[PDB]
Parts: sequence; C-alpha cells; structure tokens
Amino acid sequence: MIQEQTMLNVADNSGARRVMCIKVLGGSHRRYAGVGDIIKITIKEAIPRGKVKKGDVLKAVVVRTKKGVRRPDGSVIRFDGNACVLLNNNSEQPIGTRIFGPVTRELRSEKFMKIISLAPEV
Amino acid sequence: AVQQNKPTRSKRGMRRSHDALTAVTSLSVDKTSGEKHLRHHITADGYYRGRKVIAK
Amino acid sequence: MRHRKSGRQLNRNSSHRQAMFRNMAGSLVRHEIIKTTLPKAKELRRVVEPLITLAKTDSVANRRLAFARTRDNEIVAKLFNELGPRFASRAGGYTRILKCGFRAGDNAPMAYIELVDRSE
Amino acid sequence: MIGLVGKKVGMTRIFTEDGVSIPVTVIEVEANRVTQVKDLANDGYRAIQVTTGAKKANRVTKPEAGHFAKAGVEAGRGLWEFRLAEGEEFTVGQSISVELFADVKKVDVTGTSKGKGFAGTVKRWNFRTQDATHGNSLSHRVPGSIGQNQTPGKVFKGKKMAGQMGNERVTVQSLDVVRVDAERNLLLVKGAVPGATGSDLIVKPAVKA
Amino acid sequence: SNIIKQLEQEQMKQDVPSFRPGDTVEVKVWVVEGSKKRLQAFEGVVIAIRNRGLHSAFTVRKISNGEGVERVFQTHSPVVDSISVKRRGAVRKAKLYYLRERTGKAARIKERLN
RNA sequence: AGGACCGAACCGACUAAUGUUGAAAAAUUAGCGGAUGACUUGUGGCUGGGGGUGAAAGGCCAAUCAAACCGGGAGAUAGCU
RNA sequence: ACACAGGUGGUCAGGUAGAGAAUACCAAGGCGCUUGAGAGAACUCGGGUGAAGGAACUAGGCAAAAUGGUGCCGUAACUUC
RNA sequence: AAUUCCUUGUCGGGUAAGUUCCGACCUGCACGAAUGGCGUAAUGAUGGCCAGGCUGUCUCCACCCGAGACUCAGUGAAAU
RNA sequence: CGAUGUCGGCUCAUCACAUCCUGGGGCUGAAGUAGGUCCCAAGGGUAUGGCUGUUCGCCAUUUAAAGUGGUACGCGAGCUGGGUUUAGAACGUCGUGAGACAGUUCGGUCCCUAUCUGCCGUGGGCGCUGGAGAACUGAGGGGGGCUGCUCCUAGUACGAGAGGACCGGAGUGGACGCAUCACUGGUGUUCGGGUUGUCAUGCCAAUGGCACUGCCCGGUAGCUAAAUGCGGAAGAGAUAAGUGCUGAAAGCAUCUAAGCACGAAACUUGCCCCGAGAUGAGUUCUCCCUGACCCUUUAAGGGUCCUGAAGGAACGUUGAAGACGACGACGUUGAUAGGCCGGGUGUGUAAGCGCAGCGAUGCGUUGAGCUAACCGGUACUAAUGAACCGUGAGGCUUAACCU
Ligand SMILES: [Mg+2]
Ligand SMILES: [Mg+2]
Ligand SMILES: [Mg+2]
Ligand SMILES: [Mg+2]
Ligand SMILES: [Mg+2]
Ligand SMILES: [Mg+2]
Ligand SMILES: [Mg+2]
Ligand SMILES: [Mg+2]
Ligand SMILES: [Mg+2]
Ligand SMILES: [Mg+2]
Ligand SMILES: [Mg+2]
Ligand SMILES: [Mg+2]
Ligand SMILES: [Mg+2]
Ligand SMILES: [Mg+2]
Ligand SMILES: [Mg+2]
Ligand SMILES: [Mg+2]
Ligand SMILES: [Mg+2]
Ligand SMILES: [Mg+2]
Ligand SMILES: [Mg+2]
Ligand SMILES: [Mg+2]
Ligand SMILES: [Mg+2]
Ligand SMILES: [Mg+2]
Ligand SMILES: [Mg+2]
Ligand SMILES: [Mg+2]
Ligand SMILES: [Mg+2]
Ligand SMILES: [Mg+2]
Ligand SMILES: [Mg+2]
Ligand SMILES: [Mg+2]
Ligand SMILES: [Mg+2]
Ligand SMILES: [Mg+2]
Ligand SMILES: [Mg+2]
Ligand SMILES: [Mg+2]
Ligand SMILES: [Mg+2]
Ligand SMILES: [Mg+2]
Ligand SMILES: [Mg+2]
Ligand SMILES: [Mg+2]
Ligand SMILES: [Mg+2]
Ligand SMILES: [Mg+2]
Ligand SMILES: [Mg+2]
Ligand SMILES: [Mg+2]
Ligand SMILES: [Mg+2]
Ligand SMILES: [Mg+2]
Ligand SMILES: [Mg+2]
Ligand SMILES: [Mg+2]
Ligand SMILES: [Mg+2]
Ligand SMILES: [Mg+2]
Ligand SMILES: [Mg+2]
Ligand SMILES: [Mg+2]
Ligand SMILES: [Mg+2]
Ligand SMILES: [Mg+2]
Ligand SMILES: [Mg+2]
Ligand SMILES: [Mg+2]
Ligand SMILES: [Mg+2]
Ligand SMILES: [Mg+2]
Ligand SMILES: [Mg+2]
Ligand SMILES: [Mg+2]
Ligand SMILES: [Mg+2]
Ligand SMILES: [Mg+2]
Ligand SMILES: [Mg+2]
Repeated sequence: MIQEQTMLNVADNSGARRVMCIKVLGGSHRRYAGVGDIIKITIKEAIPRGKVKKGDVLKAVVVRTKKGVRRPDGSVIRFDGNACVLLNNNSEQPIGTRIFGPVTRELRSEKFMKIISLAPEV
Repeated sequence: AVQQNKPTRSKRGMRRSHDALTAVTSLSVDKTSGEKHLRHHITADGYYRGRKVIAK
Repeated sequence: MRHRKSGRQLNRNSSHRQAMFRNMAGSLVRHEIIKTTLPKAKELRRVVEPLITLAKTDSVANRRLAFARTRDNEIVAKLFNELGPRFASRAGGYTRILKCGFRAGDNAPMAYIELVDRSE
Repeated sequence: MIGLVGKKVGMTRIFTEDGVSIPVTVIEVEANRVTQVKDLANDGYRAIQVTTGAKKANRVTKPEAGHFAKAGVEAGRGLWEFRLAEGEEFTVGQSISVELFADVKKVDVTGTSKGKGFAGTVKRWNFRTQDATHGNSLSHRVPGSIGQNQTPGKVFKGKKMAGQMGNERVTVQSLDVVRVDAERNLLLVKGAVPGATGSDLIVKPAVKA
Repeated sequence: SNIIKQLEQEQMKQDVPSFRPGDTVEVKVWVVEGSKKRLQAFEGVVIAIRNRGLHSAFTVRKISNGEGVERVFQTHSPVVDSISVKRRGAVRKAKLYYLRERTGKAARIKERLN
C-alpha cells in the first residue's frame, strides 16, 4: 500500500510535489500505512518558491491511495494515485493553507479537521 | 549417502514382508454362458450379465 | 490441490488432448464400437454425447457447429441423418462402457465403449 | 454445556438498517433426539447422547438399530455426546430444538477443517522462502537447517516439517450469533466456520463469556 | 441451495433500473451522521457490473479534479438509496478497464441511439 | 575506399541456469563477440623431446607436458609406511 | 567404449509474407526420436499471469522485466574535424 | 593514486544515512620522466560510481501450464 | 594429516540467566511525572535502512524493548561464495636474480539417488482371552500465553507554579496464530470474444490447425491474500522476593521457634488439540452364534460330517478425503458418477437472410448465439444373482447367593 521507498504526490500548497516515504510510524515491524496514517517522508522535488526545500525530513498523512478503503458499507473507494498532506514535525499540523483533490471520510478525526475543512470534496 | 554396515538377510526379509501378492479370490459366473469371469468385466467369449456383447 | 475440479490430463498438453478426443469421437461415431482404456472412454463420453445432443436438432448453424467441433464431413453427415432420429426420444446416456480386461503390452485396463442402440 | 449438532449450509450476508453488511454462516440445526443418558452410577459421568436424523434404513446395521430402539426408533447420521452440567433437564426423548440458542449471544462452533493432504513447508508453517536468484541452487521452497551440530547430535521433537495439513477438528472459540430463526431450523452466526459446505459441526454456547 | 436462495430473496430489492456498461449513472448515497443524515450525489461512467443476485455490484468512475476516483457500489444495499441513468453509451464490451489509461478526450463514449 | 557499421551461414566462448554415478571424461538452453579480413576452411607436406612450436599462458606436441610415449639398464634406491 | 542431445568438407535448393540463405506457415520428400498405463502430493526442472509498492534484494540490478521496424523531422559537451 | 601503513586522513559535492564514487589539500610510510611522465577524441562481452525506464530481485508470496517425483506392468544399475 | 571444509550472509532453530521490554518488591539525595540502585522472576516478545566482504562499528529513523552468552566462535551430504591459502596480470616495496610481502589491485569449477539413529506424516500385523458395531472416560503429551495508543476517574491526589498520578473501567491499533471465500482482488493454457501471418476444408461465406495459450481483452468453479471472523483472557490453588498478625526462647523486643494471613506474565489448573500398545491394553449401550459323531498317550487334545450367524472384506460409481494405503458416500428397495432438462454465471448482438452503401462496413432479425468445475431436478448409461472371510455359547481358582 504505502511502505518505505514509496513515492507520493502532494495535495497541498506546500511546494513539494513529490515525496518519498522513509518510515511507517506506529508499532514495530509495521509494513504499510493506509489512509489517515502518519508516515515519515523526505522531499524530492520542492518547487522553487514553496515553503520547504529538497532534503527536508518531516511528517505527512496519507489522504488518497490506489487501494482505497472498505469500511462497513462494503463499498470501495479507489484513486488514481497516492497523495499526502505534509505536517509539522513536532506540532503535527498542516503546513500548507490549501488542499487539492478530494479527501475521504477517514480524515474526519479531530487531528485533521483543518484538512477536512480545506478539502474541496468529502 | 551409502550404507556404513552391510544389512542382514533378516532385515531384507523383514522389509520384504510387505511385498506379498494378493489373489482375486472372487470369480463370478455368468448364468447364461456359465463361464467364470472377473467381476464387472465381460467374459472371454463376449458375455456380460447374461447378454451377448460383441453382436447384434 | 484438486477440489471440485473436472477433466483429467492423461499426461498430455491441451492441444494434444483436444486433437486426441476429436479423433476418438470421430472413430466412435464411425464404427459404433471401439477398444480403448477405461479413463479414456470415461473422458470420451463427455465429448461424444454432447455431439449427439447437438445433432438432435437439424439446422445449418448446428451443422457448422458440429463441423467446427469434429472437422469431418463424413461423420457430420452421419449425424443429423442416422444418429439424430435413432435416439431422438432418448434423454442422455447414448453410450455405455464395458470393462474388457487388461492390455498385454503395458497392463493397462481396457474397456469397450459403444452406442446403446448398437445398430438394431 | 448442552449443545446441538448442525450442518454447514454456506455463507451469505445480512444488511442492517444502518448500512452495515454482516457476513454470516448458515447452520441448519434440525431436531436433536436424545438416545442415551449417562449418569454417575452406571457410568462415571453425567452426559447425554444425541442424534440427528435423515439416514436410510438399509445402511443401518443391527447393532445400531438395536441401540436406536431405546425410545428413539429413528436412525441418524451419527451419535454425539454432550457433558451435562447442573440443572438436570429432561433427558430421554426430549428432542431439543434450535430454540435453546434463543438467548445466548456467543457460540464456539467445532468442525473438521478442509483437507490439504500435503501441507508442505512454507505453506504449513509460514516459513520464509530462500532467494530465487543470486546463485541459489535447487533450494527455494526447502526448509533449510533442522539441527545444530554434533553436540545435540539429533533433531528435537516437535520440529516443524512438511506433512499433513487440514482435515482435523478445530474450534473457533466464541463466535457471535446474528439470527436464530425457528420453523426453519436455521442459526446464523457472524464470521466463518471450519469445514466445507454440507459438513457436520457442533454448536455450543461460548465458555469464555 | 434452496435455503440460501430463500434467505437472499428476503433482502433483494425490486427497484433496480436496467443500466448497462458505458452508461453514466447518478447514485444517491446516504451519508450517516449523528443527526445530519442526507443524500450525496455521485455521477460517473459505469465501467463494470457484477451480477450475483444479492451480491451484485457495479463500478463507477467519476474523474474529478484530475484523478479518476473509482467507486464500487453494492446494488442490494440500503446505502445506495436510489440510482438513475443520464446517458446511454455504446461500447460493445463488458468491462471498460481501458478507460483507466485512456483519460483525456479519448475517454468519451459515443451515445447509443435507439 | 575502409584490419568501416548492423546482421545470417561460418569461426568463437563473456553471463546465467541445468547437468556433476551426465545425453556429454567440458555438453544443452537462453542471451553474447567477430563476421572482406592480422579472416575462415578442405587436401597434401615440413619442424621430434633438454628438442620442436609458441601475437608468451610454462601454453601445445594424439583425452598425458616445469621436459611426450614405447622398450631396456631394472628386482634403480627407499635410515620410510 | 554405446542404436551416445557431440564433431564431420562439397553440390541442389520451390510457394505466401519478408531486405534477406533471418523468421513463421507450407509444397516435393521424410519423420513422431524402441518402455508404457494411471494419478494430478511435497520438492526439483522449464514456462505463463499477478493486487499495492518499485532495488527496499544483493558483494554486485545476478537473473528477470523492459527497448526493438520503415519513412520524415530533430539532436549536446568534447574532438585527431 | 591499480602506489597511502597510520586511515573510514581533512574539506566540498552527491544521499536521509555514503569505509564506495567525484573535486581539492600535500604530512609522497614507500610517484616521477622510453621497467617512460602528464593528457587525450574514438574504441572495450574491461574495473568503480550515479540517474531515467523496467520489472516477483524484494515486502510476501499466490494461482496456473508441462517434464520428473508418487501408483501399476516390463527390464534393471552404482558408490559403500 | 590412508582428509574433523575455514570468515561473513540466508533458512531453520534450541538452551542458560549474569533480565533489554512486560510482571512483583526494598531503598532513594523517591513531592507528582520521570529517574537511580538492589532483590524475585526466563511465560511471551525483542527493527528497517545508508556505508563496508564485515561480524563489529558510525550514521538516519522507528519501537515497550531493539538483552548478554552456549550450542564444532549452532547450522555448506540445507543454500551462497563477497573476504580468505592454487594456477593469470599489475602497482609500491625488498632482492643482482629466480622470486617474496600476515601490502594493495582486476579475474578465477562448491560433488553425493539416505543403509542405520533422529524428526515430520501415513499405513499393515498381532495383542487386549467368544465374536462384532458404536459412543465415551482420561493416565499422559502437545499448542497458546506479546504489547502500544486514546478516553473516563481527573486537569483530581501531589505542587508556588509549570506540570501531573497510583488503583479501577471503556475503546481502538501493531506483530503473531487459527479458520473461511459472504465481500474487495489474483489466478483461472478446460468459457466467450478481438486480431496478425500462413495452410487446409473444391470455391464465396463460415470454420479448424500452427506460430510461447501466436498476441491480447474479459471471466465460472476451485485454490488463494492484500480480503474478514476469531484468539491470547477472566477465575482458582500453592508459592518466589517482599509485607504481616499473634508470640516465647531472652519478664521488653522480635514476621517464627508452635500457630495464623497476604503476595508475580514463573509453577498446577482453567482455554484448544492428540490420546486405552495407558501390555496398568479401561468404561457404557447394542447385535450374533445354544448340531451330531469317532479316536487317542485323556487334557485349554486331534479329527469327520452338518452348519456359515452379527459383521467384515473384496468388486463397481465416486468425494470440497487423498503420494499410495487410509478416510467418507452410494450400489436398482438408487441421485454415487456421467449424460439430459431448467436455471444461474461469463462473454457481448452468433450463423443465415433482408435493407443501405461503389466498397470497407453499417442497421434489423437480436442482449443474440455459445457457455468448464456451479445450483435445482431427472434412472437415460454405469454401479449384478452371487461368490469369499468371519462360526456353532466362550479357561481355571476363590469370594457372596440360588441346590
Ligand atoms: Mg567407519
Ligand atoms: Mg466433480
Ligand atoms: Mg508418464
Ligand atoms: Mg499451440
Ligand atoms: Mg481435499
Ligand atoms: Mg525473505
Ligand atoms: Mg551447479
Ligand atoms: Mg568490419
Ligand atoms: Mg556484426
Ligand atoms: Mg572462460
Ligand atoms: Mg549458444
Ligand atoms: Mg564491431
Ligand atoms: Mg608464471
Ligand atoms: Mg595432451
Ligand atoms: Mg630431465
Ligand atoms: Mg643396475
Ligand atoms: Mg622396486
Ligand atoms: Mg629415520
Ligand atoms: Mg535411440
Ligand atoms: Mg549421434
Ligand atoms: Mg560445419
Ligand atoms: Mg505440476
Ligand atoms: Mg518453478
Ligand atoms: Mg513473466
Ligand atoms: Mg487471462
Ligand atoms: Mg506486481
Ligand atoms: Mg500493477
Ligand atoms: Mg517507477
Ligand atoms: Mg539488507
Ligand atoms: Mg542481465
Ligand atoms: Mg528478456
Ligand atoms: Mg586502506
Ligand atoms: Mg543506492
Ligand atoms: Mg579522489
Ligand atoms: Mg612506476
Ligand atoms: Mg632519463
Ligand atoms: Mg522413479
Ligand atoms: Mg517397477
Ligand atoms: Mg556390485
Ligand atoms: Mg578412515
Ligand atoms: Mg535473577
Ligand atoms: Mg502459567
Ligand atoms: Mg561457524
Ligand atoms: Mg550463535
Ligand atoms: Mg551440516
Ligand atoms: Mg558457512
Ligand atoms: Mg572469491
Ligand atoms: Mg509448552
Ligand atoms: Mg464462490
Ligand atoms: Mg476477477
Ligand atoms: Mg479462448
Ligand atoms: Mg475466406
Ligand atoms: Mg498443419
Ligand atoms: Mg509447423
Ligand atoms: Mg491468575
Ligand atoms: Mg512479647
Ligand atoms: Mg447424475
Ligand atoms: Mg447473464
Ligand atoms: Mg463468432
């Protein structure tokens, strides 16, 4: 799903475009993380103006995945790519002020209500 | 991997104890032809369960 | 593992199996009786009886289907003309198998397989 | 405690009003008739033997027919036994039904799992396959090492090897019960149960609960 | 499997419109909430259908904000509520998985005239 | 025009797997290099052992080479097993 | 050493597609390789497909996967031009 | 450095992390000018390093198609 | 030394406790949180990468923790071959030289069909004292036992503040294990379709063979994980360190000498599985056999005839059972397999004909035709009248009764 060495697109105006997962946080030997799970990433593209630069190491939350989420309804929701929203290393708060593309209900938790509010759909 | 000691005729026979054959001890007869035949098989003449197979 | 599967390999690949069954079905249709191994006859049932069921109804499309599945105008014509009406009212079970001992060259179980009516 | 014997019909789903799909396993639990009652005097334990019907007559041997002649006069596929706890309920010819599970919320469900026959290493013990390239010589699914050296000089008992897998009784330990419908001999339990369709199984109220 | 069949009929629905692959449908999904239950619209092209009685399902691709966003609905579920057809495309295929890599202007489907 | 280029026959033998009481006392399968030249190949001839030949590896000289094979001195000698 | 998956010089060489003596299917012609019959288990060998990830494997991208044709356009540093 | 023991020398670049690699420093244990010195376009089944694509190499294996292995009939070895 | 293959890695492990995490305690220069040190405790658990041949090591980034050691520095008749002790070549250095370096550098054949012990599975024989079919008891053995975070108690106890609990409840995760295909997916060379080259069926049309299943798109059943259900417990007994009550020796004191009470993931049990070859061979229910005669060295003696039960085996149709055995269902008083009928599923509008168009092609008949393993039915085919094995009332002594 989302594991180490996985390349993710960026879904906020932080100016990173491409990031790489370097660790799946939470628990020992954990293999991969799904939607709504914090992971450790490193910047790879870092457009010029931006708010971050190449080589930075910080947090991120997966918002879209190609595998999707099932949940009790029995339905599935797949996407065409893997995307994440960069978070502050310590405060774990979003860095960008914009959200691009749809999000999914698993982000409804208290910790990501700002992402839910800023998301254009769902 | 090869033997380190030559095994005995006793061990040879003990191993072969399970190699004995078994006889059919079951030869059914056809009420018409009267021939003894293997069960559920046609007769050497061409009969089975009274009827004459291999014919019109 | 084999669970609820059907059809046996006969130690052949798919193309060889299909060609062998086509030839055997043609031979059985032509001769009305053949000598073969028991598993081979048990498999040949499932290939030959459907052909007779198809021949039950006569139409150009059915002729073309039978020709596609047999590739022999001789036995295709023998169907739809002789084996069709001969059974007509019989619902399945057009062939019977009878064990006939073992084969001298390799001790393989042998069995005759023939049409039930037996040309009567 | 008192349980019942049923047949695995298959798996299906139930949709709730709140948009939740529960996967259930259908268990057909026909009437179970008591054929014998064990007590502490004749035997040393208190239990009851039960049977489920639907068996033909010509396949019943004289000993079994004589055993059934004890106020059961009805053959069944087999005989099962349940240890009887306190309470001392009516025993002989009671014909317990599926209504017994109209109040329990958990069940264990015991049955014989599917038979693999071969197991094999890797598949049987979740062993890790060795590499596929980089020189590996004819050793991909093989187990590897099975002992240390001359010091032990042998292989220990219980070593994980290739053998038979499946085709043995297993319990699932406190499944949830969804619906217990009468007039149809049906018992719906959430989740999967061991065995194949049409196989017999023993339903028994959960002991952990 | 008479028992299972009769169990499934009790939940099978009787208001499923006849929609075909390649048609654009509009699905009203229930959005469960504490006390704010309401419908939500989902429009897209039907790229796959699975007919299994009570276990029937179908996939709809919405292509929103540059990403495909597919969605697999269970036909006989109380969450689907209602479904309607808006277009009738001609595709002469059962599965339209090539639309995943097609995208662009090539992702359009000619309408089926009748 | 080219000790030019890509690539069959042809001549080689860089990688992997198999084989290792082999189908084979060095081979098979898939890839790989040269392929008008210092090229490759058929037939015949010459160079003979402290010698030959060697774009050199102590390589090759009849499945044997830091001194070929056959016969003889010869029952060499062996404070060793 | 074998009725041995090896080696052995020359000549002839058709049709369709193809630049072609490559490759595919065929003609003339010649063959099915001197143990079989069943089953459809681990494991080995030779292959096909694979969700998400895409070198994290490993001494090493070993092996696999991938590129691959004709015509036209277009093509950098450096250079013995 | 195909040469440097101390040594993974120090600095810079690359990575997230680089005993390898590239550019410098000069304290050259123990470079050096036909046992040639320093460069060099082209070439290489040559050694080292990096990137794109690609993938069952791998997370982590799953299924399938054939040849053996297994059973029946015939023949019938070997090291020890 | 008439051969015990050496470093590292992979796979698979098992033991010790001088305990890394989790568990229980004493002391603290322990206010709380968080720490230090010592005692008891081995049930379970105990990281992925970058660099190097590298075990180690440094670094990045996690975890409750990333324990220390033994096992031929465990493990090459399990794998690898990077380092390292063959042959090629080069650098520096030493030597006049052949050559050498425990200096560096590029390249460089890893054999074995398992006899015995051992281990993982699965069978045959006999025994268990008339024979047979079932259900059990349970001596004994094995499996399992991990843990994070969030919320309430409570912003409470504690503190000047910052900060922030023990005890007790609820929820949701990581890793691991068992089961199962209802769902989401993989596969599906046995189903449908598209298409390239070429050959053939006299030709058109329509089909088949070959080219990796020619290439490719979908996909039934089955098997499957990534998919979804469950698990680890609570409780009880006896304890370790420790804490005690009462109480003398020793007028006091003292947890101990007599007596009594608490006390941990360790121990026994509780949970799951195997289990009467448990030769100590156990228990319960049911079923079957109750005819004559001869001989001898006269006792668990031999033999002739009659008899052949319960049941078993064999054979056949087979299975979500299986290497073969074994195990399960069925054998005409039958749905066991095949076929057939209907349905379902998959594919996607068959052939022929008609119309439009110069033609490729399109439209109607038409959601058509075909459709494996699936579902519900159906004796059409194959499962035979029989034969075979297994017997004829079951030893002695003693104890309690009937005589
Ligand atoms: Mg010896
Ligand atoms: Mg079947
Ligand atoms: Mg064979
Ligand atoms: Mg083919
Ligand atoms: Mg099975
Ligand atoms: Mg592994
Ligand atoms: Mg090898
Ligand atoms: Mg040239
Ligand atoms: Mg060339
Ligand atoms: Mg070589
Ligand atoms: Mg070759
Ligand atoms: Mg060249
Ligand atoms: Mg030399
Ligand atoms: Mg030689
Ligand atoms: Mg000499
Ligand atoms: Mg002399
Ligand atoms: Mg001598
Ligand atoms: Mg001496
Ligand atoms: Mg030959
Ligand atoms: Mg030859
Ligand atoms: Mg030649
Ligand atoms: Mg196979
Ligand atoms: Mg393989
Ligand atoms: Mg492949
Ligand atoms: Mg496919
Ligand atoms: Mg993949
Ligand atoms: Mg993919
Ligand atoms: Mg990529
Ligand atoms: Mg690694
Ligand atoms: Mg390669
Ligand atoms: Mg390739
Ligand atoms: Mg060095
Ligand atoms: Mg790298
Ligand atoms: Mg440098
Ligand atoms: Mg020099
Ligand atoms: Mg000079
Ligand atoms: Mg063999
Ligand atoms: Mg044999
Ligand atoms: Mg011999
Ligand atoms: Mg020796
Ligand atoms: Mg201790
Ligand atoms: Mg315990
Ligand atoms: Mg070692
Ligand atoms: Mg060790
Ligand atoms: Mg060993
Ligand atoms: Mg080793
Ligand atoms: Mg080496
Ligand atoms: Mg244990
Ligand atoms: Mg299914
Ligand atoms: Mg699928
Ligand atoms: Mg096909
Ligand atoms: Mg044509
Ligand atoms: Mg042909
Ligand atoms: Mg051909
Ligand atoms: Mg306890
Ligand atoms: Mg006192
Ligand atoms: Mg049937
Ligand atoms: Mg349909
Ligand atoms: Mg067609």
